[PDB]
Amino acid sequence: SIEEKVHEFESKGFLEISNEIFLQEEENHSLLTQAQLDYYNLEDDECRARSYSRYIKYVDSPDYILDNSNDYFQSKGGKVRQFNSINDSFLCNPLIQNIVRFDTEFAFKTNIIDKSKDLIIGLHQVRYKATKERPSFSSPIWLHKDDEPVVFLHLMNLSNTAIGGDNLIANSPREINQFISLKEPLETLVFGQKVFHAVTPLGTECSTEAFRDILLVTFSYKE
Amino acid sequence: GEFMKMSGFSIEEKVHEFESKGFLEISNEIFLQEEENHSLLTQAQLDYYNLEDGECRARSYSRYIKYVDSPDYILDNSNDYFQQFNSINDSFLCNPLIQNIVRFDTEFAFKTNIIDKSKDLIIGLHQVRYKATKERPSFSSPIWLHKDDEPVVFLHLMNLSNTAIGGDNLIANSPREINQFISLKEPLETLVFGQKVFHAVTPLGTECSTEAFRDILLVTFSYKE
Amino acid sequence: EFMKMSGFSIEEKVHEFESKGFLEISNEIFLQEEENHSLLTQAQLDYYNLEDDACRARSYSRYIKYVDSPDYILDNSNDYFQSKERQFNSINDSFLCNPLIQNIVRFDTEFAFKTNIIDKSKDLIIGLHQVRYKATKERPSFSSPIWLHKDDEPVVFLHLMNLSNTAIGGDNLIANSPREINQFISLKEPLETLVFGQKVFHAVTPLGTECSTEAFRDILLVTFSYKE
Amino acid sequence: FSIEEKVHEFESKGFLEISNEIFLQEEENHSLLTQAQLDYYNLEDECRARSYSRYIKYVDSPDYILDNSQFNSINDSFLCNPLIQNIVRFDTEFAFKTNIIDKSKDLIIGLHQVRYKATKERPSFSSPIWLHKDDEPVVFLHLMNLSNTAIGGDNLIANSPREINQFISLKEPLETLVFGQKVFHAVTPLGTECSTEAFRDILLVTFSYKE
Ligand SMILES: [Fe+3]
Ligand SMILES: [Fe+3]
Ligand SMILES: [Fe+3]
Ligand SMILES: [Fe+3]
Ligand SMILES: [Hg+2]
Ligand SMILES: [Hg+2]
Ligand SMILES: [Hg+2]
Ligand SMILES: [Hg+2]
Ligand SMILES: [Hg+2]
Ligand SMILES: [Hg+2]
Ligand SMILES: [Hg+2]
Repeated sequence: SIEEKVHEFESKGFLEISNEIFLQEEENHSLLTQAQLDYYNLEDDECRARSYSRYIKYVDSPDYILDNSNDYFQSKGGKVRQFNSINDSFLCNPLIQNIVRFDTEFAFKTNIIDKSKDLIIGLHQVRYKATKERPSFSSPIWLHKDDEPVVFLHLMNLSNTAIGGDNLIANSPREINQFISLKEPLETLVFGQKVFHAVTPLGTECSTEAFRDILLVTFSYKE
Repeated sequence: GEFMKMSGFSIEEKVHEFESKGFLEISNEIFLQEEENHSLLTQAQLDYYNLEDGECRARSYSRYIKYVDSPDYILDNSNDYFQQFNSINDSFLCNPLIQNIVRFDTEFAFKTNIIDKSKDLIIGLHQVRYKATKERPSFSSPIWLHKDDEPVVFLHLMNLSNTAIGGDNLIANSPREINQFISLKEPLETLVFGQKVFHAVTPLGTECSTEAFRDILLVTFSYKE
Repeated sequence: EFMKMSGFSIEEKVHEFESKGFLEISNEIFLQEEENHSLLTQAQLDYYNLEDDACRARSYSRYIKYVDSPDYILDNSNDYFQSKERQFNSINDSFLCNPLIQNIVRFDTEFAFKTNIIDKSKDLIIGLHQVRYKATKERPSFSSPIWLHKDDEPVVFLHLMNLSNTAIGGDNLIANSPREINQFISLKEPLETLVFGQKVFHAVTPLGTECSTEAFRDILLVTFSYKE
Repeated sequence: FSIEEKVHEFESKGFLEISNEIFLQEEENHSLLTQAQLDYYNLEDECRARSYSRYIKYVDSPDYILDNSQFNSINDSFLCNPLIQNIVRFDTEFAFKTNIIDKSKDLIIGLHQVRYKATKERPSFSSPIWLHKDDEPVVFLHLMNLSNTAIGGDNLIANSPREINQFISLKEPLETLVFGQKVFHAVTPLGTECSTEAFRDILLVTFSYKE
């Protein structure tokens, strides 16, 4: 069903993917737990804590090469604003490796990404921290497009005290066309640049800290 | 000073916090002290199924004028307002709970430095029913952070479907930051806005196959001219 | 045109219900027309007309299906006898003729008749129970019996009609025996449906609210039992 | 604080709801709660997984001591946790201030670390399943963690087994419920409508007599 799903993404600019596809084997539930626990190890860089690492997919190679460099710049002392690398235990997790393969194989079946070019596969580990006096928000705060032509948003975990963090789709900034709320681990939303998207701020009306753990898998060309 | 015993009206205490912050959350406890307010609330809620309405929301508008002379509320026969919607039904405006909410809002407004008790005031009432569907989210106008034209605005939640998601309120000192996140969930929970801060309400959605609602009542205070 | 039959077969669904004793049904089968959304709103608003009991409010009406007649007639009598528990208000005519309600009843009847549980050689009572559970912070809403049980009728359809956002609880439990809970079902959106047989026990968790206003759970029961 | 009228209310009602604000007065407590919340993934197994550890308070002894005289024992890291020691200290101070706990007999302060695991095909339920009174005259229920996918797990208070009088839903970490034997209570089964496993992580602090 990848053909009709890929075609749907190309026509709409976005696609909802349910988490059941990554939850077929019973062992995946324990692998998910291990991936989820790594988000308590992310070090703080205010509203959110994140880690970044990237793979290189050379044109004819079936393999993924973890770049020793993790510099991120954005289309836009302390100029580079470099981030910590993703823990090895997270990248070696077979569930994480299987997710990126799905993301990579799906990306290659779009007309957006060509298989005759060197691709950078970006992995963004983000933990949004929300507090009663300090809600979490992104930059940009409203509707926007990501630098990378294809982006996968995978929910990893969501505190029961969290409010917000809903995803918006807009063909243009004058009106919202779709409202998607990720609730279960591994629910997935794929973004293209044909539409703007946004994430609603994360809040809590509780005395404890609310969190929203997400994994971004982006696809862009090298140099 | 600390707190009050039993009845904790503390309107002056509330006003000081409102002017100091630019916004204020008010509990529904003050509007639900009489046992018939629960049945009057039900009648007010049922009126939102009569709002008629681009299918994002259904609206009705009416306004009162409070002259400096006496402390009365005069139902204006114009109802003209540019961002012409239907007037609010007579059964809704004569509902004693709606009148008591309006009265509570007016005396709160007059105790601010913003509202001149020596100017003729327009008390606007906006009855809004946001409608949301799985293929159609509902959003406000303006869509994002903004300030309203009226110096003091009361937002009263009237009803919220259990299938509704979103519709959370944001408070921002500037358009680059979110400083406070308030999600009204119980009927008659109130938010008062000043112009010292920006606000917004996130879009309303549903992951369910049925239609979701968010029913609000806005009470605005502005000078006639 | 040439179209495909989707969802699941009613004979297949009946087989699962018979082996399991219970069956969860999605609201999609009752929401195939856009007018159904309008009919749902009218049905939902009727629950604000139910009178208070003398932990909840309810109305009852029933149809009779005689074995030797294709017709279904609205009984003028509405006496409901429940051992260890007189009169009940009848369901408003506008609710019973609401095309969405009629379609639910006809779906339930067609499902009940295709089970081996219902003996087609007896006169049937098709009972309709319109129930609004009301919960407040000082008085949660509980039923009688309060825990696991079997209903008097061999086949019962539970249709969720409405649930206030301030309500907590009201979850459905399935137990093969009173010693263990086997399944947990939470009816969330309207027209979500759960069908019970007498092969298993069931219960509904109490309804509560931590809010200062009244919380509601609007239910429709369609039961199938023998006239005599 | 008010540790006087609250004990009277608990003695009169048979149960009492305590907010988590008293356990989260410092910002260091938030980090300790996370450490205690992370220890529930180490619990070994089924409807639920649990660990048990207890302290002995001798009448002549001036303080309670960890007993080292059946499930696994609670990890030392969880017991070394100052926030966990503060909760137990608060529980003991409250329990001792009641007229239900006899100060002439040796007291057992029991700690039950329980993780309720619920899947779409297997709900999680307590034993006993329905209204009951616990063996111990005073029991403290502390919520430690609750998955966002979880449904149920609501607490019921009943004067008799035929009625529900109070309905309490613990939702945020360290919210607390105290049970006496003057009323019945129960916890509704734990379920999920989601494809993932849902958890309800709890800490019980019970006071019972040695003999
Ligand atoms: Fe983005
Ligand atoms: Fe506004
Ligand atoms: Fe029943
Ligand atoms: Fe117990
Ligand atoms: Hg920020
Ligand atoms: Hg690795
Ligand atoms: Hg809270
Ligand atoms: Hg719209
Ligand atoms: Hg839903
Ligand atoms: Hg509430
Ligand atoms: Hg779910």
